[PDB]
Amino acid sequence: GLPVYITPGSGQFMTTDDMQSPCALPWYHPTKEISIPGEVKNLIEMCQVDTLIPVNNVGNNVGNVSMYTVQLGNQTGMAQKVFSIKVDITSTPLATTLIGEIASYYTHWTGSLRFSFMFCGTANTTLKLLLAYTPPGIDEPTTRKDAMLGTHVVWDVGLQSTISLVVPWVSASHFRLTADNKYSMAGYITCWYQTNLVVPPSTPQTADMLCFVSACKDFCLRMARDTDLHIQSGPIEQ
Amino acid sequence: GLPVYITPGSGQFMTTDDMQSPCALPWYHPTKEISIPGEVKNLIEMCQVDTLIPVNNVGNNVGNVSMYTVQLGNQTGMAQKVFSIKVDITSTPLATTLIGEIASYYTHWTGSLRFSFMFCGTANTTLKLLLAYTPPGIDEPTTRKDAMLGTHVVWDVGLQSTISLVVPWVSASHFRLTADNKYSMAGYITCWYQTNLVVPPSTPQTADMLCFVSACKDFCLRMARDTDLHIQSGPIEQ
Amino acid sequence: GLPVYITPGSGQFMTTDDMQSPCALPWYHPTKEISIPGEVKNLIEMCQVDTLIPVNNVGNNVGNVSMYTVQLGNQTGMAQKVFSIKVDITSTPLATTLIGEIASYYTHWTGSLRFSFMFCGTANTTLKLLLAYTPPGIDEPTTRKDAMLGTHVVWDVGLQSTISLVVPWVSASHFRLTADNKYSMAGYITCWYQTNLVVPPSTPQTADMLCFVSACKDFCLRMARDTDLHIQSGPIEQ
Amino acid sequence: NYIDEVLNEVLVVPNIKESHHTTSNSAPLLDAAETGHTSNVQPEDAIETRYVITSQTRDEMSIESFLGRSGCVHISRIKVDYTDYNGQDINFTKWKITLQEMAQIRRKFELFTYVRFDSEITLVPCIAGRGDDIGHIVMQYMYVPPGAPIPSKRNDFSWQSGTNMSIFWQHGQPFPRFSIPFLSIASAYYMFYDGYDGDNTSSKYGSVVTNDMGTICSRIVTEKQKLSVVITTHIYHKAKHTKAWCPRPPRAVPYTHSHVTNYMPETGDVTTAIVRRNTITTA
Amino acid sequence: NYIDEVLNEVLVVPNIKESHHTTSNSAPLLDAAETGHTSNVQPEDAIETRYVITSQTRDEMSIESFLGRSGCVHISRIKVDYTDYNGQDINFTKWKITLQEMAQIRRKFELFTYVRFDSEITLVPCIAGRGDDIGHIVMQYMYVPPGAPIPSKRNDFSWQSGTNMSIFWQHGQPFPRFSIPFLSIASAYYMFYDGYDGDNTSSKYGSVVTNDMGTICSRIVTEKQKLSVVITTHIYHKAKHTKAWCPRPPRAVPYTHSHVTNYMPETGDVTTAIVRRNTITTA
Amino acid sequence: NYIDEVLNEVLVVPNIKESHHTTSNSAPLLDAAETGHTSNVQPEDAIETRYVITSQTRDEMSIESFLGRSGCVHISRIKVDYTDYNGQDINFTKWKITLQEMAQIRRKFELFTYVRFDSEITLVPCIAGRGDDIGHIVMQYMYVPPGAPIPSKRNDFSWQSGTNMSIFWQHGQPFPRFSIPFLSIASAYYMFYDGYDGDNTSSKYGSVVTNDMGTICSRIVTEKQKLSVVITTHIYHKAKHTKAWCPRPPRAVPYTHSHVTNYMPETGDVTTAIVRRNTITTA
Amino acid sequence: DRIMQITRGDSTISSDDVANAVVGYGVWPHYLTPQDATAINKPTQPDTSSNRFYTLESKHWNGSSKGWWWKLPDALKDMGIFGENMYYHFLGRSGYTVHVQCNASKFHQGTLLVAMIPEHQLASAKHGSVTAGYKLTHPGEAGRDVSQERDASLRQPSDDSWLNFDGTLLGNLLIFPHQFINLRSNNSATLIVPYVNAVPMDSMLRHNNWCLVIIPISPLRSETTSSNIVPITVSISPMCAEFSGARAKNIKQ
Amino acid sequence: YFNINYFKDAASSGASRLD
Amino acid sequence: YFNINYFKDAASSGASRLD
Amino acid sequence: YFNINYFKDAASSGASRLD
Amino acid sequence: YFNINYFKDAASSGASRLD
Amino acid sequence: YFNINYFKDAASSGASRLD
Ligand SMILES: OC[C@H]1O[C@@](CO)(O[C@H]2O[C@H](CO)[C@@H](O)[C@H](O)[C@H]2O)[C@@H](O)[C@@H]1O
Ligand SMILES: OC[C@H]1O[C@@](CO)(O[C@H]2O[C@H](CO)[C@@H](O)[C@H](O)[C@H]2O)[C@@H](O)[C@@H]1O
Ligand SMILES: OC[C@H]1O[C@@](CO)(O[C@H]2O[C@H](CO)[C@@H](O)[C@H](O)[C@H]2O)[C@@H](O)[C@@H]1O
Repeated sequence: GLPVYITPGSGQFMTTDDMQSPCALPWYHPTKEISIPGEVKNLIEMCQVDTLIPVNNVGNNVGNVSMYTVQLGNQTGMAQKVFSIKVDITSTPLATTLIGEIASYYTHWTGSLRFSFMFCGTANTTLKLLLAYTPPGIDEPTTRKDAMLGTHVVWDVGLQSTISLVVPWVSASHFRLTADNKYSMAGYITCWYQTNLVVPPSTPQTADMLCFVSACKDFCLRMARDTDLHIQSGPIEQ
Repeated sequence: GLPVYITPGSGQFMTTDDMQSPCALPWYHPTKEISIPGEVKNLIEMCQVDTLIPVNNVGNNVGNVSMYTVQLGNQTGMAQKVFSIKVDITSTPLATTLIGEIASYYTHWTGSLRFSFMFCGTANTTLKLLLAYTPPGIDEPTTRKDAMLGTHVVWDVGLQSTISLVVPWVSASHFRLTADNKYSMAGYITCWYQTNLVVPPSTPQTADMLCFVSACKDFCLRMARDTDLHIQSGPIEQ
Repeated sequence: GLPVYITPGSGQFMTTDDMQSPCALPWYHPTKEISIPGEVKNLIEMCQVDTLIPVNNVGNNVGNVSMYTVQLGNQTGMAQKVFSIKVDITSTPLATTLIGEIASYYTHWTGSLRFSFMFCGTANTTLKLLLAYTPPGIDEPTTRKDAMLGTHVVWDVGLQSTISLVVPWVSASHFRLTADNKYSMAGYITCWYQTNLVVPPSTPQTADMLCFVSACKDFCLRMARDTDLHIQSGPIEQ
Repeated sequence: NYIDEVLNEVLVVPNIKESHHTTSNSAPLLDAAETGHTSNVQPEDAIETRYVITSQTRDEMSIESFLGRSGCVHISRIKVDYTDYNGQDINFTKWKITLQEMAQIRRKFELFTYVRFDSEITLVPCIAGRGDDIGHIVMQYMYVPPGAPIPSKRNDFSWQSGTNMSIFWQHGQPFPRFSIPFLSIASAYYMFYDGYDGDNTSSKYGSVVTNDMGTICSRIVTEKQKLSVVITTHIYHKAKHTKAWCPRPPRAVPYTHSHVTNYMPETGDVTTAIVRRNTITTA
Repeated sequence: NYIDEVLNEVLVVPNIKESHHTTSNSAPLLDAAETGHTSNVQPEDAIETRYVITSQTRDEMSIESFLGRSGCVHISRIKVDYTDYNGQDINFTKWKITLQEMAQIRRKFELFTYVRFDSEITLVPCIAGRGDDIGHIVMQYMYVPPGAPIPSKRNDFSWQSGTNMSIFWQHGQPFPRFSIPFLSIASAYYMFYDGYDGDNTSSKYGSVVTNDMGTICSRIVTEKQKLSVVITTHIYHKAKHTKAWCPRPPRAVPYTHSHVTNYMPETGDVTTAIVRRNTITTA
Repeated sequence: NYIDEVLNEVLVVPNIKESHHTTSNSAPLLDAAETGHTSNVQPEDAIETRYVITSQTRDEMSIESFLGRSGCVHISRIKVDYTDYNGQDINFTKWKITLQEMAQIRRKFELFTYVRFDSEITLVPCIAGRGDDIGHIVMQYMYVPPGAPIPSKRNDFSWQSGTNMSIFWQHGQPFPRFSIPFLSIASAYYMFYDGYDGDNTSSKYGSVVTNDMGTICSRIVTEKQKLSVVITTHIYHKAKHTKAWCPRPPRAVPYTHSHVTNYMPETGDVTTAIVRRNTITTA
Repeated sequence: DRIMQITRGDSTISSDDVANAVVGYGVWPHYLTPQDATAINKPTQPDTSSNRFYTLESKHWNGSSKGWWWKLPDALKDMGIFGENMYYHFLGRSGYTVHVQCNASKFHQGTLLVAMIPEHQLASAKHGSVTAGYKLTHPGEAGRDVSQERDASLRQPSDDSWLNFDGTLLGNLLIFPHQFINLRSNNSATLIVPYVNAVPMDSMLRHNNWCLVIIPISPLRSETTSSNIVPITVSISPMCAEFSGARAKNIKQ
Repeated sequence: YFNINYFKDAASSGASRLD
Repeated sequence: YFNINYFKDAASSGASRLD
Repeated sequence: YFNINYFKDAASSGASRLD
Repeated sequence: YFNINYFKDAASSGASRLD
Repeated sequence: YFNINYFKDAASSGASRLD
């Protein structure tokens, strides 16, 4: 018959290939597929929903919930600093986040990102923080002035309550690596006081702010790979 | 199904075959390809750019730069000779040259070739050399007259500075071998004084000439093979 | 994919098969094919050119040239006989002949054949031989009359010089075997004097005749096989 | 389609337009996340953006390239015996099918509440020679749907498969592979469940009450050999033509046991991937 | 196209026209190479040429037939052990991908500054029998993209490849071969680089800062065997659908180490291919 | 075409018409062969022929069915060694390509002065077991065109074939086969030559001066094995798409050495196929 | 005609004698396109105030001179505006114009080979896997070599010329965009060069895209008083400079 | 090359499409 | 015979063409 | 069945034809 | 893909159809 | 499926037909 030549790759097996296989159970008509509210079609979707950020990434706090709140304090001094985290989306505190947890399934990431903060303060309470995105290039800023110099957003706490800070995409390589890499260093984001936290009489003087991160329509990932954030130093029983 | 017959060659592997292979990493959309000034498409291009020739292929000179200059001297006598090299483009001094280095990647070569010379002399200085191409057939000429008899070019050093000598293609076999072969002997090229090197007062009396070789649109190679000019008597570490 | 069934013969190797094979050396543009006077396309051609016949297939003669001439003699008697050979084209003296040498590359032969004779006698000399083809059936004839009874040609030596005798094709089986076979016996051809060899004064009285055999457009062979006429009881060195 | 599908440019992401400054009233950067909804703010909103025509596909970010990848879910093992062949419960394996006998992959799904798909099973038998010659070791992998004679031992009557599926692989001939329709009485495979067997204060509760899909029984047909062996037939699984409903937060605690959520480690404090910082002030 | 492509006559070279003598002013043979440009002189210019219709293609002189050829770039080796199976860092190989662990081929590229292409990897495992019978030695070649669990040892949890690529080859069945898309966050693969990790006077500088593409981990799935072996799985690589930018002078000094240019041999004087002549006067 | 080509009736021979007697002047049977030409006489001329419609094709009498047949032209041999692996000039073969290292086939061509064709090479490796188990003996057949690093010994750097051709065959997988373009700088392959290297009264003269096509180097990749072997990889060759110019008289003296005509046997008188007769008179 | 005039900022350069000019890879330097781009912010493009004709430190041409190089993204780490914008931004992209001036008389004899080189990964002078140091491939206006002496403790490059510092027979270097300065015809050398790099905008600090080399081929030879010094002066002009990824400010080193 | 469901059943087929 | 990209992805295909 | 030069190069093909 | 009774006889064919 | 004389020669073919 057809003079054929069997090619090199032939007979192999790849955990990543698109090929057909005789279906055992011929003539089987599967249960119909009823209608079910909420079906996904793209990881992306999940990536665009803001999940909460562990940031109070500190000691005893960590195994608890607090590990999620950031109390905005006193501050005797002025123009003092709140916190910082680095943008490299696979870096505790980030990592664990619905996003992070994910990204860690792919080798490369890209686009803008969104950080949102909420005031679990009081009503009569007031404040004004300055948040900033310090692109890759230098060291996480020691001072506000130094950080205010780049990308930022002044946040006026008020009747609203949620300020969303965007993290533009600044990079040389259209794409960044999800894995820790000195090169693909995305930078830092930090928060400082613009004014203070003023509270009229008989209101607490510390209060919390929750923070979150969802994606931007910018966003996109690639090169699927097995995760980081989960070592099954098992096995698993029965 | 299809009554097939598996042919002899089947299952083999050739470092030289055009066949498809399941792509691991399905659904991957590679980084776009931005625009980049200067992209090659043919070795040829590289072959048409004149690279400098080591010719002062002599002893201590060789590991240095001088190994590139040819000083045009005194010459008490007259009608004396400068240098010679042989045309077989895979023969030190030639070989190492962008061309040579290359040709040594293929088994066969062909076409014309171009030798260019430049006067790194002075301005007030003057000279007239006679360059010649002595086709394959006899011995590199001992004397000028004997060599002037074949292909040549008288070169008048002047306001110009660069004389380019062409090496026509003379051969029996449309094609020549890149590898040393008594048969495929391309011949010799040599240079002699036509007049002298005259310099008015208080000008040096020796000066240099640089020489080069680029290809001709004639040119073409074939039968790729692994190079000569590089033995990795390694390995290579970390 | 395509439900296929691998057929019995699959994976084998035949020194006689028409199949394609990946060409190593992709992208190679072979030397052009210049024009060359005299190219063959069919063995036949070679088979139609008369090559000389060793017939003086006798003792000491054999390793020499004479082994090719047949001297026409005295002959005291009359109506005497010259020589004979048998037609089975793979039978010394025939065999070695450009034809024979060949035929011995195929298992079967067929068609008519041509025997030509030439008089290397003198000019003033004269003769008349009778050549005959005695088809397969009986014994090579002992006498002329007996042989003249079948196929023949009287040859008048004269200003011409070459008489060509045809050997019609007489056989039962459209085809004959090239290999010695009692069945496929093609017969005998013999030559005798019709008159004499008369020479006027002072002319030699013995002279030679050369003989040859070329094919007829009748001719054709088949079933290629490896030759007889050459045993390489070597090897072959360096 | 082709190009778009070959070039893998099916799901493309929008580009980042150009912006100008805004000294205006409506503040898009301000929303109240308490609404439970998600903000809609973009680069172009917050900064003075430029103009970048994108070219990234969200193709590989599809429940099919996220799910559609083969994964070890079981490693059938048979330390043969020649001493007693047959005997009860020997030289033949029986496994009850499930995607959670192996973290890795279990993990991955669990990312969703409900799932559905046709599954392609690939068998990778590996014959370890513990003898001076392994001969010709044929194999039979039979699929036993729920409520069926499961071989008591090696040659039952159930290895006749008069109406069951048994795939056969003989040393040399390639890896056996076969596809299977979505098997569930339900419109989808229950990745989770908050139900029980019954009111019996001793009833079962989990992803088990629901998915009992049968078993796969391995046999090494060949009969008694001289020189021993041990066979390890690996079971890989791929999800082709998949759908998913209601995403869930990933898992951060190493599980234990299947068909259960239980984390509570044996003594060790419950460990998670989160790392500790000295101070929030420096990252 | 066909003919031209089958006959390989795509890129043909011009022919050499006929000339006559020239006792004229403009001297084409005279140009000033200092302009850095290249002369444009031809046969027809310098001599009294004839007329030759050419027929040489520059097909084989294409970055694709120059590059598109398979080359050993790595030789994975596994001197098995049966004494301790598993253990840390054993019986499983891990290699970090690169084209410069092998001169030959490294050489060839390096001829250009930037390069880009889809790569086809071919695996040639060769099983050396150090025992009286090799059995059935199955194999797993897993590709670990950057930032991923790299097997600590032989059976991690990473050999489940729930979302990774693992090609399997069993003695007999042919050589495994698979293609891979251009993997770089950059528009092209950096054949070179004049950058560093950072300002740290201890930062990295080279073609490494940039290309860290992951690793390939080899395993021999089969379990414990009786009679030992040693496996040598050769890794060949071919460049298909290649592009190249800004050519460079070839290499004449035998390198040492990769991702670096360094030549400076251990003691030995730096050696190059140039040969020595007694005199320029005779060749 | 088909029918004519399937039925093999492409080149058909004329038929033998009918004749009558001729008592006429012009004698076709008389020509003078001294003209060097060949007679043109036929059956119909000489006799009173009948009428036979022929049906014999001269298809099999074509330089392509005469030449286009595979023939042993070389038998590469490797008596492995495990004692010293590598070492200089060992366990790896190197042969310089030629059709005259084997009578048979050499013979056949030599029938013509010039020849040209694309060649198909088929490799028949045969592994003789001198041990109690041959394992998995992989193989590498590399083609080294003229002027190239020919492996000094077994693992040079030349077995990387970064730009050379190396075919790989592993025990089981079928015979390797590959085609090659006409390789000559010349329009045709010189079956003979009446030229020399030069005027040097010590120059070379023959079919060698001209055809130096490179070499083929064999290696047995697998590494060190336990139980020895000897490999004999036979090299067959077929001529496809052949042309031939100026036929020659066949050879009748057993040659010796290649690239030469020399017959002069070692002592023995020069022997030829001609047989001796007692007498011309009886056959 | 040889005369040439060039105007880049508030600056202009003239040359009453020349060997054409050369455009690197036959491409003229220009601004980045929203197609090949990647970043998202609006680049700052100082025009004129930045991409102007900066002249470096001059040098001596010796009969003992061996050669000297300057790395471009780096040579102007101090040149006002451009060289500030460099430090204030992460992403920087720009092309240049190189005017190499070196006169002497028509009674002098000398030859300089000038060349630019995309990604000029130098080799260390010491065997091993230790790559040249930052601080030494980041000389500045001043450039490197001359024929100088230095600590071998420093992960120091190859002062080695003939090997191209990268170990490629100089002479094949002619493959990189170049020209010479043959004191008998020439006066200068003019290289113009676009932005070459697998990325739309790189780090002006970590990565030097262009590297420039000037190498005495035929040694300077006069018959004059060695009181006659024949300098070599380099002038450069960022062209189509574009920056972005604004923020604090790096630090000098 | 495509849509050649060499097998009858639908459960047996390549990875679906995208839309 | 040609252009039968038996495989989906483009990265998998023969050596490109020439133009 | 014929003229299906499964391979690119011409050197690779069946025994030529006759004419 | 179907109705390609690669074999002559009818007894050799796939599982029949349904109607 | 039929009449696909994959081989050139006629001697090589299936069992003839009937008529
Ligand atoms: O039996 C497998 C195990 O996983 C679940 C998810 O909890 O889902 C399924 O996926 C399988 C793939 O191997 C099907 O074989 C299976 O039988 C199906 O339910 C479970 O319900 C099941 O317990
Ligand atoms: O990792 C390989 C090594 O070579 C470079 C060239 O320096 O380029 C590449 O080519 C590879 C082919 O095997 C790709 O696998 C690779 O990962 C890619 O970079 C390097 O950057 C790389 O270090
Ligand atoms: O190298 C083989 C030997 O035979 C000649 C005829 O004398 O012709 C050739 O045929 C070969 C087939 O194997 C080609 O490989 C070959 O290289 C070619 O010349 C000779 O010239 C040659 O010496």
